[PDB]
Amino acid sequence: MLDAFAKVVAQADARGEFLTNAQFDALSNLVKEGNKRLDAVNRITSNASTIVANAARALFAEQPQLIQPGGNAYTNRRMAACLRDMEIILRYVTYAILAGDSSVLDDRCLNGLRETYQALGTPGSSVAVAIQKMKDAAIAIANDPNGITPGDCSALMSEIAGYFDRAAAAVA
Amino acid sequence: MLDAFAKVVAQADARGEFLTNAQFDALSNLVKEGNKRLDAVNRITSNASTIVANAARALFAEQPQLIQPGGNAYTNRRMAACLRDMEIILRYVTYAILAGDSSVLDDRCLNGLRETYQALGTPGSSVAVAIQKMKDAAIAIANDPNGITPGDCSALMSEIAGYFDRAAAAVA
Amino acid sequence: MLDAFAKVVAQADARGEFLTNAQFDALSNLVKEGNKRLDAVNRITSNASTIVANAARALFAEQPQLIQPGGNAYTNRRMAACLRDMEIILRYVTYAILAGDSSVLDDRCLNGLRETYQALGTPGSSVAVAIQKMKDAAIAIANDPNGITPGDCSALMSEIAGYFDRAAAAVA
Amino acid sequence: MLDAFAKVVAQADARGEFLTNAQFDALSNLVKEGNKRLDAVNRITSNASTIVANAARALFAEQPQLIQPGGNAYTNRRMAACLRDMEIILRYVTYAILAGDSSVLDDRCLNGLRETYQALGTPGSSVAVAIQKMKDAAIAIANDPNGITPGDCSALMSEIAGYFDRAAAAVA
Amino acid sequence: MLDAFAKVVAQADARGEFLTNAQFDALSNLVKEGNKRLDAVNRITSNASTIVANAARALFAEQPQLIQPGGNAYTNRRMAACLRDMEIILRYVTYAILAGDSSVLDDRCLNGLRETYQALGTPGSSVAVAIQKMKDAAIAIANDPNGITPGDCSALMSEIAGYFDRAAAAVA
Amino acid sequence: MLDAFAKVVAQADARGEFLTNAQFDALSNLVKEGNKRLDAVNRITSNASTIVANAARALFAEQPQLIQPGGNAYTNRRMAACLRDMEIILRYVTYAILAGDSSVLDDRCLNGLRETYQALGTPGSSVAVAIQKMKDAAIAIANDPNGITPGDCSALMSEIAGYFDRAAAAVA
Amino acid sequence: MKTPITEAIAAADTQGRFLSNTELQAVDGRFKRAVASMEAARALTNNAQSLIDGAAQAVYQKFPYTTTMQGSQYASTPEGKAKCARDIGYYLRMVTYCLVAGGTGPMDEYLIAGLSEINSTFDLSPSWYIEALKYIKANHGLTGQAAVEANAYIDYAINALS
Amino acid sequence: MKTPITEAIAAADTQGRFLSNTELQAVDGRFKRAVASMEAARALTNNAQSLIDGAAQAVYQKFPYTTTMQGSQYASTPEGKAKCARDIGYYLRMVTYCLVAGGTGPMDEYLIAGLSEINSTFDLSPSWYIEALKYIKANHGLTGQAAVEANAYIDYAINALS
Amino acid sequence: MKTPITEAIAAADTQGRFLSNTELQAVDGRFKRAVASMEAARALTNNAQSLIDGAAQAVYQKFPYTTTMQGSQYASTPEGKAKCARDIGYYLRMVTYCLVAGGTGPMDEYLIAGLSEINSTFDLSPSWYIEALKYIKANHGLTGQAAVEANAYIDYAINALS
Amino acid sequence: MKTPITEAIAAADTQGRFLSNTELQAVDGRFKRAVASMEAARALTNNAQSLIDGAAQAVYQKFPYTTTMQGSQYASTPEGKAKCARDIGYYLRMVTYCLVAGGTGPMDEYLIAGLSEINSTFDLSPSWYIEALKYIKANHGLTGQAAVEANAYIDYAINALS
Amino acid sequence: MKTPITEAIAAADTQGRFLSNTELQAVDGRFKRAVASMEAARALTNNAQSLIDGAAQAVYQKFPYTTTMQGSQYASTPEGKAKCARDIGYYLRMVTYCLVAGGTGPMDEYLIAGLSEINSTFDLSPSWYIEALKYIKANHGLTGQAAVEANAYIDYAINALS
Amino acid sequence: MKTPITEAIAAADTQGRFLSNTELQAVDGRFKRAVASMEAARALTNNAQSLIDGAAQAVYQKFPYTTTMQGSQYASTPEGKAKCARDIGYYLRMVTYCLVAGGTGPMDEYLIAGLSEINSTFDLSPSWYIEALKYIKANHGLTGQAAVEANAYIDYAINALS
Ligand SMILES: CCC1=C(C)/C(=C/C2=NC(=C\c3[nH]c(/C=C4\NC(=O)[C@H](C)[C@H]4CC)c(C)c3CCC(=O)O)/C(CCC(=O)O)=C2C)NC1=O
Repeated sequence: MLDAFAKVVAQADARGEFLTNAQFDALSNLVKEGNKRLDAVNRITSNASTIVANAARALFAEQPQLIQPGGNAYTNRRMAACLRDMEIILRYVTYAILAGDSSVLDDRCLNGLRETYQALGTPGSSVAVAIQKMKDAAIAIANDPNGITPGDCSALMSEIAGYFDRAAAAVA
Repeated sequence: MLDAFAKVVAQADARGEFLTNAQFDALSNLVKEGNKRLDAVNRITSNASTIVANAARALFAEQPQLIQPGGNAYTNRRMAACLRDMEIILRYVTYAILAGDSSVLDDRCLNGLRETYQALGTPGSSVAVAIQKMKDAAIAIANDPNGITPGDCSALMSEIAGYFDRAAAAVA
Repeated sequence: MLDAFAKVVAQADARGEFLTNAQFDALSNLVKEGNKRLDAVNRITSNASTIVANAARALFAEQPQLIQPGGNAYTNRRMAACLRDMEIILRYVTYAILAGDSSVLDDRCLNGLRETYQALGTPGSSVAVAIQKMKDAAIAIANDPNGITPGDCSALMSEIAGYFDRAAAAVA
Repeated sequence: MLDAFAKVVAQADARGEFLTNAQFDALSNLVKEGNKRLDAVNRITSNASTIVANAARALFAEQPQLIQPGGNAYTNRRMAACLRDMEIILRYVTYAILAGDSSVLDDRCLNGLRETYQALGTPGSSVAVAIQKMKDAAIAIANDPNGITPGDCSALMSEIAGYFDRAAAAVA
Repeated sequence: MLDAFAKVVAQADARGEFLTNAQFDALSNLVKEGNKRLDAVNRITSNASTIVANAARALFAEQPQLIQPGGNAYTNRRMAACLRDMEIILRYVTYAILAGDSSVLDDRCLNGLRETYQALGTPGSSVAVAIQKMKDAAIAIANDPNGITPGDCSALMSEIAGYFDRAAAAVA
Repeated sequence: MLDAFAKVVAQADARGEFLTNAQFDALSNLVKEGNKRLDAVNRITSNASTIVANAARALFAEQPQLIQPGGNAYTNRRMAACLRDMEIILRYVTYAILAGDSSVLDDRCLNGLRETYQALGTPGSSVAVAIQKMKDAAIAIANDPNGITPGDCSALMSEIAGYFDRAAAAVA
Repeated sequence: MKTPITEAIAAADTQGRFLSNTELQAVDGRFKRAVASMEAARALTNNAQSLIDGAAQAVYQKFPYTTTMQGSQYASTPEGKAKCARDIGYYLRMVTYCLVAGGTGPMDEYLIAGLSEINSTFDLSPSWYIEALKYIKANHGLTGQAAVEANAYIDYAINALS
Repeated sequence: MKTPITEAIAAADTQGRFLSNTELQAVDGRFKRAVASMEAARALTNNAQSLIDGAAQAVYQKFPYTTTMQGSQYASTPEGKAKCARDIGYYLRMVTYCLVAGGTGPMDEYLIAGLSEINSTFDLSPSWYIEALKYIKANHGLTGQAAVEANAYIDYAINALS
Repeated sequence: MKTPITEAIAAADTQGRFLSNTELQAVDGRFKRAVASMEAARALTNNAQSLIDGAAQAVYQKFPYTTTMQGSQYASTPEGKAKCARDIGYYLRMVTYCLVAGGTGPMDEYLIAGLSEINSTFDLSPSWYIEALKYIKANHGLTGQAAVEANAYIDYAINALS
Repeated sequence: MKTPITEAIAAADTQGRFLSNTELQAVDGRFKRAVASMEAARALTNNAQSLIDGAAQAVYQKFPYTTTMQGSQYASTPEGKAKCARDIGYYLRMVTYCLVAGGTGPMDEYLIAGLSEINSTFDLSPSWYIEALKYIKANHGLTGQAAVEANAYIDYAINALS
Repeated sequence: MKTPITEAIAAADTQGRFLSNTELQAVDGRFKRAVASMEAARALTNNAQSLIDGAAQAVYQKFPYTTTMQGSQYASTPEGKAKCARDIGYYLRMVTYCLVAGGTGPMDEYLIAGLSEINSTFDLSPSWYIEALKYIKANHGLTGQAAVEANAYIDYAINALS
Repeated sequence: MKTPITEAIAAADTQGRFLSNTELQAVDGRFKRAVASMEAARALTNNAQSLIDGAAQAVYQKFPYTTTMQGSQYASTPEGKAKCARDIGYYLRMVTYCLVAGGTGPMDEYLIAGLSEINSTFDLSPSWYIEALKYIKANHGLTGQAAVEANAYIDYAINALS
């Protein structure tokens, strides 16, 4: 996998180039913004069980078909699998947030997932709805102004939304 | 795999339903008929080596091309493989008879077998002829009126023919 | 794998036939010519490191794109892989020379190699150019008249060229 | 492993002998007594979680040292291991009851267990006390006169006590 | 493993020495005697099934206890194991003959064999008697003057006896 | 493994105790001294190849027997093994320095090493001499006053000597 | 799915062997026991509603807080009451299925696998379900071997939750 | 040793599980079938000598060369006759053991494992033993389910030799 | 035990490598964060008794049945009250240990491994402990990065119980 | 197929190595021995019919029952006689192939693999074929190293059947 | 690519776990050290040409034969001089990349993997490159922690070549 | 140790087989080639000192810096000269051993395994040894197949260093 710094290096290396002042500046800015990124990861991780549970409870309230006998989340084995997938997706999104790059999410989680669900008969559209609900909950938790030194994390929130949106698109 | 009882349950569960009186009655009838089913399995298994050998000898007498140099049953390694396949097929048919359901035969034996033979260049049509000969021999042995309490096993024989026919169709 | 003797047997066996006098004569001639074949293998193997190195140095002098940053032989890991492949190809060609048959080369080396390179983005055309250069060097070494009992190895050289040409065609 | 029938055969075979009328009679008596043995196994298995939990709670009430910080059942990992061992021991005792022979208990459970505990520093004496408590609970459950066709299971209870006593001696 | 040539080298290397004229002469003599050694190996190997069978039949005629019920060669699994061991021992002796050194026999066959038999309760003394009988049969076959260019193989026969004697001592 | 902080916790936990003010103070002091510890690790690691090479060259100059034919470091395979062991030992010592605890060194490196060398016939005394030479070189490098903010690292040097002494005692 | 017949087949198939008398005896044992097992299954099915209703109330009586405490995991709303009745009915349907199939396989596949995960994630107490099951056992009205059959599967569920 | 009881235990033990009703049904099937199986075992035992004697002669009649041909693998000497009678008695003792144990385990362990190797090494024809077994089946005098039991184990041996 | 220093070593050791700057940076991060972490650890330790006492009462207020219901798993006897206070003190001691060690390792080894098994076997509700932990988080009195440290380990325990 | 040349290559290829002199010596040994081996192969081929015919009769003389006994596995019909002559010719063709290839590979692949299974399934006696082979060895008419070559492969087949 | 952030993620991912504070501390350590590391990276980049030029000459002074000896592996032609300057620039670019990424990953992937093979195959002496690197270390002009950063990666390369 | 005889045995032993003619041919090839190989071995041994002395000087002439440059890895001191002469003699002794054993095994075990590691650690240039070996090949004075043997093992060493 790549983080944000590794990604710039990799691009440089393929050109055979040293970095430019602009590229150094960009990386230095990433470092300058690092405490915010650490806070987002900590907050989301610290709330992971509720983010998942609450999104699952909401999905099944809105999409009762999934928990009727014959539905894809019926039986405890299928419900446990569904809950696990929600935890997995959220785990890999948080890795992407720490890294400042989507590569770990794409490579270790999203690649092949659409095909996995199609072979199983799991409805990827409904997965996308569970991801969106975790996204909204995660962002509200990461961006809560209470109990933190005040500042603007809007760019980071947009980046975090991106990662969730990418997961949703990969399964939908 | 499923047996006949498991199959009814699985269907019930997908509907979220308790069984009906008709379904209970059907299963009770299966149990009532169980000694016949045990006799068929015992008889066929007890004769397995002759059923295979005799069907193989008859196939190769009718289809000498298979045992001419260059033929698919020429060399002892290919002949042993062919004999083994006949034993395998008969073994899985007898499992299906005990279970009262074709699932074990389909899943553990017949699925992919056509493709296996095509990749090898084994003539699946000739396999189907060996299966038919085992079918006829097996039925004659299971349904022999000598040495058993008299009764009508015609429905069971029709079911047993079915399983052999299914194997033949899967390779032909 | 097959050698030259095994190949004649295999063909015989598929027909169910004993060998003919002509086939015996052909094999006896192969044996008669064996010292030349051993000399070719010894010479080429004894020079393997220079044949590879010199062909690699020449390829990269002619095809500098391969060693520019971003090129497929840039970085030491990719250069080591490229050098290794050249050694592999030459190793399997020498096996084919000893055997008097291409089967080991085809089966253990060339099969799937085109697809391997396509998946990687390695330019099989450039591989073919490295093979041709090893071919010409190998033939010059095997066929050097100095330091060996004089005789005509022209048929063997044509056979050796064949094997290299087959490798080149498989990757190009 | 051996059951009670296999044990008689094994002994016979080492002598090269057919069974005697007395040995046949003994085995026939075992079969005659089989419903009692099945009831004991069912009862004990059906109560397994309470037999274990209640014996564990009683051990730790009597031997508080085991659950003080530094004690061998302190920390959840060690407590889970201790509970697991109690379940294991009871599982293997119930196998012995079904088999009518201690071999499965000796071979798959008790052999080496003393040495295992010594290497760990687990107090085998305290294990023996947990086994005795399960023994007394198991016997009371298996031998409960309520809810079963009345008869004398005293010989079976003596046999069941034996197996528990053997487990206790192996660890003490 | 070592052969006779490797053994001289290994000794040389530990001293840091080139070979002496005497050592070169010794190895050259070994090579000079090589056809005899090849004949012994061929003869013994070509007769391996009869050497084993005949020695086994003779052992059990002399030592009937081994094949009485309860005896260590009673049951087909134990008889097959005993026959296999005789084949193994003879196989490793023939390797030693080809190599002109006992190392392969010692390392891959005889080391630990006494302990193996003791743990099993196999009577190593009786094994030694089966080895001696194979030794005498093997020597008679290897040293048969009929059907071979006449010469003196007495030193080789003494060496071959040695290897069998070493196997016998390792198990007795 | 344990570091210095984990070791205090483990001790606390076995007593069931919260830490004391003195224990908190001790750990806080360790943290306060951390830059020195990081410098020692960096310096030694950065010089690892020369520390090993120079100690090996000195050992073999003083103990020529080890590199005479027949000696335990004669042949390139044994020399490579000896050099590797010196690198291993130094690697595990540096882990111990980072951790502030010998457990990783004891558990992953020193345990069983005496027995390993005895089985091989490697002279553990000579190993101890190579360790001592690396110790003296490592300390001189870690404690070099040039090119670093001045301060007293004497306690750390005594701790580092300890780890090397422990390795030496384990093999001698 | 684990039944005496699929266990028999699986054994023979692991070993690459035809069924032997060893397995056929096992299936005969199943067929004879099916008499008692089907009697239990039919009885539990016929009386399912009253057993489910009574069992839910047994839980609420044992655990009164489950009727009043605020939260979606409790039966303090009409939805929570419906979830609970649903779940008890699931346990009882599974018991009937085990009786029909002659083994634990239906319960194992449809209910026990993932059970611990679900109870944890959704904050459901195993003790709630143990109480429901103990009521069913006490009140199913069966006797003889039909009772022994039913109770074996009810106790299997209880053990799974303990 | 493969018996219905050891197969039941082994299944439970592979899965790390207590025995369930699935296994107990299997053992009950064994216990009920033991009635027929013990009847067969006692009968074969009581009539062992005549069955062994008759079976050996059936072999010699089918295969006359075995009484005249020179070699230690044939019954053309008193020792060979004794080896053959011994071996037939071994097959019949094993059948009795399978009947007592309720499965193939005794035959599998004491006779079938290595069978092919022994027959090859010592030049014994499987067809000799198949004939002996076919005589026993024809002449054991059993009826009903006792016959079915005996024949299942005799046919198992025949299949092992085919 | 999982700490930043043992994770760094383990990484280097898996790879058969000397520590590199990649690992040394990680340990420096630990050493700098230890300032906040030790402040939290000392505070929680100094106020341990009041936090434990208050947390137990928070549980009893949230879950009143735990003070009245009959059974040894409940705090309805002096022994049960003592077990509960003990257990809450265990959770808080573990949080202090994680703070001292700079990672989850102490909690993971001494408390989380086997947690689910213990709660099930002894009929202890995870929700009881979640409530205790939520009280500690609300009332520890820390601010700034010391609070962030404490809360990270308290929330880790809560997640382990969810 | 196992020949000295394919064994040499396989060794080098397992080790990821170029051929070395160690392997080239092995192939030279093959090439020199091929003189004797081809002489044997041509002789056996030229005299194949008489050897096959004589060998079949050797079997029938040793084992007279094979000419009279009823069953499709015996040579008591024209078809059985033809199967037997065919099979003997197969053994002799394989010996010729081993001689040409310089090793056992052709026999191993085309005849020995599955041999035991075929003989068992079709009730063919290994001793029949051993007799045929012993006749070929006795009567091939070869001398010197050509005889040694032929006999090595004939004895290899005999060992495979023993 | 090995960086403190990818090592942190990899650890969490191997264990199937969310990131914990143990990993977040590690990344913070990276972020704080990046101040010194970026200062080094920019300096080395800005002065790259003079360092490369000076380093090449240091090699030629230490090893004069490399300027005169015949062969394409030596810097005795304009092409060889250009290859050498290129290679030194590669080493220095990699050092800058390691500084930017906070670990050895770029050097490991793009330069060290296969290094030994390349040096052997093309007859390049590791000592040449060690000399170049020692010149860079001596003459980069850095002080304080920026120097410590640069030197750690330069010494890592030197160790890789030793 | 890899020799034609140990390779033959190893093949047979991997396959659990007796030696066959396939292997015996291989050993015969060894025995016939030993004539040429022993002639080479004796010649190289008899002329070892002059070859070693001449080879060392060939290295010093090709690489003059090795006689003057400061460092213990160079032949610029009496000790370094002695180490170098020693090492060349090691290479030549190994060639003699390979000739005696009929394969590469002695060189592989005593010299090639770990070679790359030693050359790197002690800063020894492979090109030094390649030059020595090329001198030996040029000046050993052998002809015919004895030369072919010697050169095969000398070129094997050269390839190992390339
Ligand atoms: C160890 C395994 C096992 C076996 C093998 C078994 C067989 C078995 N078959 C039986 C009957 C029977 N078997 C048959 C079967 C047939 N009748 C015919 O005329 C047909 C052609 C045929 C076709 C399959 C019938 C009709 C009965 C009596 C009715 C019944 O019991 O279902 C009976 C009852 C007793 C008897 O009448 O002999 C048993 C015990 N039970 C077992 O536990």
